[PDB]
Amino acid sequence: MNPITLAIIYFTIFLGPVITMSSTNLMLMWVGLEFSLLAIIPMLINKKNPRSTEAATKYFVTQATASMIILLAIVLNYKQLGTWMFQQQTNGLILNMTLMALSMKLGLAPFHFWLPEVTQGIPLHMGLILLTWQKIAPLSILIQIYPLLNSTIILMLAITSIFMGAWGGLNQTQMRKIMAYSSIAHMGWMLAILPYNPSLTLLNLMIYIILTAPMFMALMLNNSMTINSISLLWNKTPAMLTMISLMLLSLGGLPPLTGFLPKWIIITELMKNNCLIMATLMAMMALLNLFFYTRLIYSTSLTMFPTNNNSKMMTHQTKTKPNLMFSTLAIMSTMTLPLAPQLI
Amino acid sequence: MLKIILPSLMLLPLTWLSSPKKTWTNVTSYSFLISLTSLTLLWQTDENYKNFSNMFSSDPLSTPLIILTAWLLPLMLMASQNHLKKDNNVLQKLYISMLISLQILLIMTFSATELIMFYILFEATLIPTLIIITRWGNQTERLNAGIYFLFYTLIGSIPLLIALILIQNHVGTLNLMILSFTTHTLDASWSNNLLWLACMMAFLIKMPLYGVHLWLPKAHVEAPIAGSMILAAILLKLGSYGMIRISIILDPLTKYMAYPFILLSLWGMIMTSSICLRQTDLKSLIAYSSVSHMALVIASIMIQTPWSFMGATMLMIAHGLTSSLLFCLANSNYERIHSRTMIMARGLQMVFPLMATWWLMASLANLALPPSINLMGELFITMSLFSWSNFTIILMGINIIITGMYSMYMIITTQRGKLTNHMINLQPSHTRELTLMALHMIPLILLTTSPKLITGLTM
Amino acid sequence: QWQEDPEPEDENVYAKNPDFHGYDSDPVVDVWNMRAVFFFGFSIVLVFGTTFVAYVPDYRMQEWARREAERLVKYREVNGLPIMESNYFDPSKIQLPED
Amino acid sequence: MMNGRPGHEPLKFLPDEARSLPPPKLNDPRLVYMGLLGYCTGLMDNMLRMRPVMRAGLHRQLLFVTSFVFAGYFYLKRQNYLYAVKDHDMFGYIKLHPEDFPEKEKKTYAEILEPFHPVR
Amino acid sequence: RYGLLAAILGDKTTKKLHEYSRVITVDGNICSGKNKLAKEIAQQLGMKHYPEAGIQYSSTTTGDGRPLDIEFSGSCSLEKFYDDPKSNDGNSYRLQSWLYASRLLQYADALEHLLSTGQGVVLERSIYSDFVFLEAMYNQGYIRKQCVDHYNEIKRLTLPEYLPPHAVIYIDVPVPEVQSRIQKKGDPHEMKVTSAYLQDIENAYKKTFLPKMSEMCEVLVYDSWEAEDPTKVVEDIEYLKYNKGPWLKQDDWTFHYLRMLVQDKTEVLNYTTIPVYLPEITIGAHQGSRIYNSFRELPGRKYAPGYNAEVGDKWIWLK
Amino acid sequence: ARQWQPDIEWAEQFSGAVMYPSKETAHWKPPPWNDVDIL
Amino acid sequence: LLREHWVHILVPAGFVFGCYLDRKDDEKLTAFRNKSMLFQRELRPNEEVTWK
Amino acid sequence: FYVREPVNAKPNWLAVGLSVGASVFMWIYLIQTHNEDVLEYKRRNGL
Amino acid sequence: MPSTFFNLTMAFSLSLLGTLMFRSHLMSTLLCLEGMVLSLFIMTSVTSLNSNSMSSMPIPITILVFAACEAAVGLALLVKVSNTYGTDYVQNLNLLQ
Ligand SMILES: CCCCCCCCCCCCCCCCCC(=O)OC[C@H](COP(=O)(O)OCCN)OC(=O)CCCCCCCCCCCCCCCCC
Ligand SMILES: Nc1ncnc2c1ncn2[C@@H]1O[C@H](COP(=O)(O)OP(=O)(O)O)[C@@H](O)[C@H]1O
Repeated sequence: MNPITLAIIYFTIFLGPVITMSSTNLMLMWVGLEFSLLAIIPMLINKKNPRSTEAATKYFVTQATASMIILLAIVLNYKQLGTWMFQQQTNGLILNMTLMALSMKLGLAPFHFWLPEVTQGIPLHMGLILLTWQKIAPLSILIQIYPLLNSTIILMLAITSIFMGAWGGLNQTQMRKIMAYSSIAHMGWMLAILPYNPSLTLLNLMIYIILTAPMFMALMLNNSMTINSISLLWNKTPAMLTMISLMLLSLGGLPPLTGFLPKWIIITELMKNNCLIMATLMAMMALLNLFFYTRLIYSTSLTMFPTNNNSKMMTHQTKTKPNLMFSTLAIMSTMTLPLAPQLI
Repeated sequence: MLKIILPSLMLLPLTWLSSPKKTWTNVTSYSFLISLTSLTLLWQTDENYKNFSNMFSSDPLSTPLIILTAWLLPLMLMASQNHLKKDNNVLQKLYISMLISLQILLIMTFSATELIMFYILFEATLIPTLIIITRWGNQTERLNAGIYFLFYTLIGSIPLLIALILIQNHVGTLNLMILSFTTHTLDASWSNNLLWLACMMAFLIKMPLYGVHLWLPKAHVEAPIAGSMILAAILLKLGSYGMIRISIILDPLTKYMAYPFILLSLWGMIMTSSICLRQTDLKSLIAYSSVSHMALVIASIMIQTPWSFMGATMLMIAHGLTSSLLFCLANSNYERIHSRTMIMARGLQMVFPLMATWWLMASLANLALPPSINLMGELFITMSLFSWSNFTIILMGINIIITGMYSMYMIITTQRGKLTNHMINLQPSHTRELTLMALHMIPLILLTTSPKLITGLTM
Repeated sequence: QWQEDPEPEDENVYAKNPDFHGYDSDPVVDVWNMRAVFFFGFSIVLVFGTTFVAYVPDYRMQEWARREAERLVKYREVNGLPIMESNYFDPSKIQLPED
Repeated sequence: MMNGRPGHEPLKFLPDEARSLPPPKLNDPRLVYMGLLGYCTGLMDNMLRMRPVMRAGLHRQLLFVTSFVFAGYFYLKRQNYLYAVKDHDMFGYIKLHPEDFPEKEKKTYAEILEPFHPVR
Repeated sequence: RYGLLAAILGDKTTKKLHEYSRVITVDGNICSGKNKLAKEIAQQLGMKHYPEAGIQYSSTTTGDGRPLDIEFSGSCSLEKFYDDPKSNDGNSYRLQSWLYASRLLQYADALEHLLSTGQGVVLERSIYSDFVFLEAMYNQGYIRKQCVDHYNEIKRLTLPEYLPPHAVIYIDVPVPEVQSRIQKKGDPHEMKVTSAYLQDIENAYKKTFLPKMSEMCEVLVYDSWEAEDPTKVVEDIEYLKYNKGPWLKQDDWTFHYLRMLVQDKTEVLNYTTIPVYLPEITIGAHQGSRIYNSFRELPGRKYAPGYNAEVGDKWIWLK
Repeated sequence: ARQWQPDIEWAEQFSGAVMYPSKETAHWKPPPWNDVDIL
Repeated sequence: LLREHWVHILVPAGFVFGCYLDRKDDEKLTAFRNKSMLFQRELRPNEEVTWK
Repeated sequence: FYVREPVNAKPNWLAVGLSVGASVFMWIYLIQTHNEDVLEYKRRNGL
Repeated sequence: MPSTFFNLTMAFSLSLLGTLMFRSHLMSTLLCLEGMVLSLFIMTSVTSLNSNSMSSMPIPITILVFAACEAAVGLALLVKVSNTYGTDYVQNLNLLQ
């Protein structure tokens, strides 16, 4: 990429979420969403492999129709209130549209089909951006409008996502898609507490970002899109085997690690609000997510899969190092739990 | 209680920083002394509980265990110096640290005031244990065993998480001290009848009940000796400690919500005891012995009579020490024999004279010989169970007859009869093997002299 | 077939190091890993520990209560009071529901 | 939640009002934890990059232990404020709307009759 | 390091290119006298000469450069290749797979020198001319069909990324001739080479290698006599027009990415270790773990270059 | 006797585009490692 | 004292630190210092703390 | 030593001085902030 | 507008039903997608015009400017697809399964 183009695109992919967050005029929030859609598509097809064009063409159509639905909600509001922004008075259907639409861009629940497929055809790098710096934008729009959205729908999309994410993940063996599925799940918890305590959504996101960003830079350190590929981690780079183990169990909710806090406080907030029906079912299938996380643990760490002689060759050569971010985001993530009170 | 804990944490720095050749002695020697500092908690001169500080407390029920948890780390590190002596010098220092973290976590869990501190630390102990079982497990099936050990505990665990957050909202703090001195009386609704099950079920799972105990036979089979010692001696008892502190609340329901478990346990005690009678794997038989002798405990922590409780406290500490002793000697046969089969290796006393004396004393502890805390324990649970319903003696009476039979069969077909013709010649006994045993039984003899210390909260 | 090592044999550590104590292969580490384990294990835990545990005084007050009973039984019997009255919390304190 | 409060500083980290609160003791266990959390990050890095774990980057080790800690004092300083605002806000309401939070009266255990469920 | 930053500020390959900044790979049979020719060609035009990539072309390139122990270098013997064809353990396929990895490292090291220095590179045989050995081996009982598929999969995954040889000087001494040469040479094993193998190799050169790279790159075949005279060939190389060839589209902003690839050896052969479990390739966890603990413990290897004190590295406490 | 490290066969299952292969799903084949297809 | 005589001081030191940290907790939880009912006494002469 | 001279053969002395020097600026600002802070806190409240 | 804003809205839903049920050519979706932007542009312009809200007329056009590029990206993906598969037909787009 002519480095100039790289700058323009990257600026847009970054001006995209930032305009959304900063503005209050919904319109300006919509174009922030629009710029993110335009900026991400070029990077998605960088290899320009036949799989890639498929990825972008799906991502784009799914993103575009949702963008149009979000605009329709703003256009309708404009006629039910002269304001260009959702208010207490807003017709309920107007808000529900925004939930569905925004739940498509974020890819939650019954609209979770595009994400796993686009996460499969894009590079590991652009995978991260597509999973974590593109969720900030839509979520911002929701978090702003939380007082007004429906508790019922969110919960249904929340629970569905948790289930779909978990069930989908169990079968998958491609890593990119295992992560895509996890993101659907975590995204679910996040949207469950939005109606009740938005501030916790912003924790269940950061922690997801501080967990997923190290996890993916791990997958690419050896650029392994297969579990079999990550399983030979012990030969290619032995040290990351320890933290890859804890980060994945952290992604699932197991108690000593940082990953428990988001689930724990979301459950505490939902029980405070009396959803002890919903919270219970979510926590239970949340346990299904750890099963596929630990199955990967087995292959990568607890058991040593057989490797190839040609690997001895890759050991010889100095391994290009993992950026510092890996460490700082691996530790702050695997073990901050002793510092939970200040996080929330 | 941060001397039983901080000095413990520092063990981790010592296992790592120390020389590869000297790593074993620094760690084992120091935790022996760590156990000596643990003995200070036993100095209770009045009935009031020693609340060290806001988060850390030790009452009669926890103190007898914290000392056992600190005591076994030395022993665990002495029983795994053989296997795990074939490793790369960084696999060892990981195993040693894993064992160290278990008692750091277990010491805190047994010494925790806030019930959810129990939960976080309670369910954390699975991480160190699953690594010990899966990473170093000899058999092809440990991946499976690990899954069983993680899911049975985890599916039970999330209900307890919801329940404890639930009581915090209902009462306003999960502090065991207050919860005790506050009025939390459930109201026998249909919902409460569920709360009670939510709180007890997670504890009932890791304390193998007849219905959910399949995890323990599978886990101890392929687990390395140190993991099997930890699971039998401290890990299973985590479930019992939880049931004692959690039933302070949910006071009214267990009067009538316990029948299901009580009957599950007493019939379970008979069947688990009996299948020990014909099981070819020795580690298998000890594990089911552990299920049955722990089925007695869930049937005393539910009858809830003063004697039951301390019968329970007596038996849990006693059976913990005895089971390990049995799992430790089973390993010594396994390493020379190279097979878990009970039928092979017949006649060992002819070739290992002393280990057989340790085998005999371990079996007599296993069955209820009378000048032993093991018998005092069962005698007491038996008494209360009789009080609950005189008929209970029949079922707790078929178990005693069966328990005698399998305990002696382990001695009769492993340590007597004609010697096996020529298995790989059985090298003589190391002094470590014998001490690891002596270290288990010498405390069993000393505790039996003054049973008062392990009697529980009730008495 | 794939490439892998043949199962290794287990050495008779008792063939060399005929004084093997079971802790480590080289002899000096072994000796110094039992001279410190029997010592810290038996010599100053089973001995000093049992000494200290034996001398814990009146554990859980059961040495105090066999005297307090004796002066209460001494006092109650001589003054003619019932040795263990049948209500503990005095009836006067208890305001019973009047219904 | 706490946003929308009167006087809210629209983009400020810790409003000067937080000056009134005590400063976090530099050795607060938490800041000390952040320190250890940091040292470990450093050590971990060395490990993943295959360097002598402890004897390398002794300059970095310092940057880490000293970056994390620096961050702590100024974060905790805030989180401490946020919590302190929460009380100001909470306690105030209890009063401004007193009736809704009345001080109910608790009877001595003598008066109260709790049903006795025998264990038998 | 080389990165966009450097590229952004100068450090452009295009600016550093010249009449003789080329890649010339001379390929021939078991003994085509190609080394000699390659050496001279490189000298005459002032280009770096890369020796044929053997089972050890990687240890020399990495660390002490001293010949690693056989098991550390993948346990491959060309010697055993010949004395025991169709071996039970498959040393011949393992030899071929390690050879492909070695030339992948050599070709990538060559491209890194070409784009950085600007000097050209003569690489003798290349990843592009490795398939002839495997084709002949499958034509013979040496390798089975799947073994072939596994090599082809690795070739399809890694070879396309690297740019093609500019020209591919070729010698063509026939099989009868080569057999004579080998026998005259003292190598006890090389001499047990089946004549058929020689022929099959030759064929795969002519039936496949020269026509296939001929349209994508200049091809200069010479017979034995022609090669003895490098000058003759040097002339032809100079009169080469390098007109065709995917190399035409390599703009600076395109080279940068290729450079950053070869600059990263761990990636060059990333797909060489793909988890396809054919039995010969598999090291096996217990054997592989041991070979690793032992290769990683060699002096200067236990830690990254610059940090292992054994070989005399210093300043580790501030690095 | 050494801890059983997984053999090739244990590894095999984890290959294939879906772990628990369905009736028609199994018919599928793993995605190309290069992320580029032959069509 | 660092010829392997410094690794031996790690744990012993942890005890000390623990003891210090422990006695700190006593300082914090010192309300009801002597204000408890069962144990309330007039500070005997020359004693400023009933329990420290 | 190394055929390809390690890039890390001799320390990046800039990376030391901005890593060391940066940390010593952090402390001197941090410790300053605390005592300065304590003061304001003390005086802001009665003492 | 009371019923003139219901025709446009249903136009957007009829265009909604279109983009969501594909059939063969991808162009027909994109084209449909655009049918919505026209309906949104018409409705935004209509209400702005009968609310005399001139401060908002900027929006009716910002909507079109962003929608045009959006479509530009969409068509470049489309051209990319009938360069890799010789057709815009969606069925071809089934490799990511
Ligand atoms: C603590 C919680 C649980 C911890 C478990 C693991 C702890 C390991 C580390 C610490 C080990 C030592 C400390 C714990 C045990 C302490 C035992 C002890 O202190 O014994 C006290 C005894 C003196 O008796 P005393 O305490 O005065 O009895 C009260 C009478 N009113 O002192 C003595 O007289 C010692 C006498 C030694 C010789 C005894 C000889 C008689 C043995 C009779 C055996 C009968 C048959 C036993 C059968 C067993 C099964 C086969
Ligand atoms: N892929 C391969 N498979 C088998 N043998 C190979 C392969 N590549 C090179 N060789 C062997 O390496 C030897 C040396 O190559 P070459 O340079 O042609 O011989 P010389 O060095 O005598 O000129 C040849 O005898 C050839 O058989």
